[PDB]
Amino acid sequence: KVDVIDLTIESSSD
Amino acid sequence: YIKLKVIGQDSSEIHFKVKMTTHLKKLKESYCQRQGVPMNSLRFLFEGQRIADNHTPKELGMEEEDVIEVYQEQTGG
Repeated sequence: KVDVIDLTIESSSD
Repeated sequence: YIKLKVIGQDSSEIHFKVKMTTHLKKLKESYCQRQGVPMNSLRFLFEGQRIADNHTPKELGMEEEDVIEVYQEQTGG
């Protein structure tokens, strides 16, 4: 599967 | 969360996890960073219309498994 860009405000990954 | 599909010109379909309440402004800029380029260099097209920074998935009519296109601006950003 293609990677999903995680940018949702939930986990500190920005 | 809502997942949108980003279609590139290099024939690619990337999954984009967006949050229904988060300003697309943040999604757009952060995605540019993931690409490795500054913001305003690429334009996000939804149904032909460009996705404004001050837009949200609540408007326009964004759904799950949606399709969003990305192209490079003539100015380069």
